[PDB]
Amino acid sequence: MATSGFSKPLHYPPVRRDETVVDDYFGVKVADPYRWLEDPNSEETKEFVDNQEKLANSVLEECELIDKFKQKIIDFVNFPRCGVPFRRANKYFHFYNSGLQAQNVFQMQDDLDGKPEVLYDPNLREGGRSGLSLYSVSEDAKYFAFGIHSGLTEWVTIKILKTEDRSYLPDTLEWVKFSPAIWTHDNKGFFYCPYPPLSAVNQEARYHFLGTDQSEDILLWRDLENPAHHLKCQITDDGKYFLLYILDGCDDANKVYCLDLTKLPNGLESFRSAPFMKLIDSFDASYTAIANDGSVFTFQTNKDAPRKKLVRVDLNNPSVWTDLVPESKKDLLESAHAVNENQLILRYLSDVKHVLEIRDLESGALQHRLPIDIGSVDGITARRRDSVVFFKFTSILTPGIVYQCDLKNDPTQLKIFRESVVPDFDRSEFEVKQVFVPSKDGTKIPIFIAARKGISLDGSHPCEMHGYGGFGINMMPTFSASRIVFLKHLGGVFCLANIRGGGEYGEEWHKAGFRDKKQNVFDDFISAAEYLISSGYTKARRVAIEGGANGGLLVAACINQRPDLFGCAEANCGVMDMLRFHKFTLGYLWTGDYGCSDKEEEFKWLIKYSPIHNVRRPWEQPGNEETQYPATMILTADHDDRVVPLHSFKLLATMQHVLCTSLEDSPQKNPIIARIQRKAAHYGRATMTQIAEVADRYGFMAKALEAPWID
Amino acid sequence: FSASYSSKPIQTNASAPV
Repeated sequence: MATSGFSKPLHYPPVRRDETVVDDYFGVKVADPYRWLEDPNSEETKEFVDNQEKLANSVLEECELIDKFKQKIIDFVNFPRCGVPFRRANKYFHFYNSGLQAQNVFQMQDDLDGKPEVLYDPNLREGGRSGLSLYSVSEDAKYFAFGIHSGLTEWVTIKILKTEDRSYLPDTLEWVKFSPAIWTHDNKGFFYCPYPPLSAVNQEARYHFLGTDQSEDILLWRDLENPAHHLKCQITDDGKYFLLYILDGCDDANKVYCLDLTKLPNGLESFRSAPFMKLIDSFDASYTAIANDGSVFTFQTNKDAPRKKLVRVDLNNPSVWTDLVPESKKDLLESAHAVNENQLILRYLSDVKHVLEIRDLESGALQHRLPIDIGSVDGITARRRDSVVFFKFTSILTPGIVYQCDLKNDPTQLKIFRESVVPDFDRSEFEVKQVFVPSKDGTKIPIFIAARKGISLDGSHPCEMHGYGGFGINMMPTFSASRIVFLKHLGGVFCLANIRGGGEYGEEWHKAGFRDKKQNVFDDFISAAEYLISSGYTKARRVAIEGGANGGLLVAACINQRPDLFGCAEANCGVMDMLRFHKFTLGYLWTGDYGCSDKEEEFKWLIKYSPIHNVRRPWEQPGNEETQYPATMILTADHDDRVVPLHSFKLLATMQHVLCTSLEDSPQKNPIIARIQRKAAHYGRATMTQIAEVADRYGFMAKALEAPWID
Repeated sequence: FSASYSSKPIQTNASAPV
């Protein structure tokens, strides 16, 4: 039962073209008429944003289901959520949200069913604009180190509170982004990885003593000869070794440097770069330390193991590595955790479903295998000394379960510790299945399909498909309240496509969708839409596609290549200028997956799919005269420092020019708009802000797909 | 504990599974 779609005439605002900007890339001339949009501070760019906001508001005013979606999302997400607890000393800590708090509150308890005490409430600062990203509790549970944002930048300030009375220490550590705070077992301070004072280059590893100014922090590592190398760090569970991981770019590969803290004459004060044991000193493979017994370390690695494995090495004999748990021939070893003193919990991904294995740490022998339902297990935080492991399970139809596995007393049983419940939602009316569909080259692409049980496969249903496809990221079918609104009140079918470029089948899956093979990602996604149409879930023009960042690139490339397949396209903070992405903020870190236009071979890949360079009028191709672009919403925060908004702005300007304003009477009737969030960064928006964005997104989609509300 | 995937072009301790 179709509704009316977009019909009001659109007044696209004037956008100036700089016709003089032309670059030569290895003999190919590329015009960049919206180069000036790369300056966010100019009056012309600010005017562009104001004008696009005005246009978007006029279009969204005609989407009459926005208010209905908004209230239903609010109602469906209005349930208490307890994060996975973790233990320090004899205290437990976790995040909590009563349902509609702007941000999660960090709580402490004396026991798992004892009275929670609020340690830090981000809702009290700036209306909960930002939540906590860095949170770290000392070994004695006396101190809590956490990161606060000051303004809309990605820079974090680390503060420390005493858990006993919630009083702040005077200590303030600036120039941090994503660093952890890694405590020594003496409780005297912590390792962290700041950048030098005034860009994010020349990252350092430092140690901060409690009660001192940042200027007194001990330098452990820097490398002025490699300014773009970035750092992660870790301390072993016994407190004896500090591990520094050095990474280059976005690749899953790192060095491993090991510092023996017990051999230092006067502790870390001895360094008032330090003498690291350079166990791995190349970028050939990934290595994450799982456990050690003295100098004998157990690592997870992808070395000669695209699906990963566990290996063991003695630091005293560092050339000799031995497999502990061999690489599986089919399943990805996603993570491993030492627990209950002498065991390992392994999280495998087997055809995009989790399987947990409990193994003996010393021998690697399998003890128990726990297959998990469709969804995702994550947040295993238990340490080697802990006998009880907690983790979180979520799925499309399961809002959130915190499971407990007591390895001492009842190791085969997952016990429910906390269970979230969606109000006024009957899970049993819906189902999720996994199917495998062929890509253009024959490759099996897993997809998850969620819908009401017993629907007719008559092509009548609106369909939303989501994907990412890059950077070895695994796309799991997790819970979204807005997705349930779509299924229930729009009679929708939801599809999550596990396309190449992700990590789901290991490094070979990732490499089959990066660099020269990035086009495979788009073909995979297109093939999934074709399957949904051929099998009768939906029809072309009732399919909506959505993705963010690298997934926004996915959306923009697919609508350029196959505009006929889609009725709605929503690209959140997409990477749209593939020739220039490497020049802005941290875009240079992505050249591993994408390539870079400064090399001819790589330019040739990039130009073929770069969204702003491939906008073409589909109706000018013979036999395609009835085709237009789908209704398109480009979403971005106005101060996204991860993916700069110029990408979105240049695509928007290019689409509006090619399809609408360069012609006096264009066949393009579907609107091409941007929803620009004012005063927002990349990082985690407050509950109501996020709900407002998602309601706008679904209202626009409902109108674009001509899908009526049910209820 | 600190933010994962930090170098990558990706979006999403989220306040709510919206």
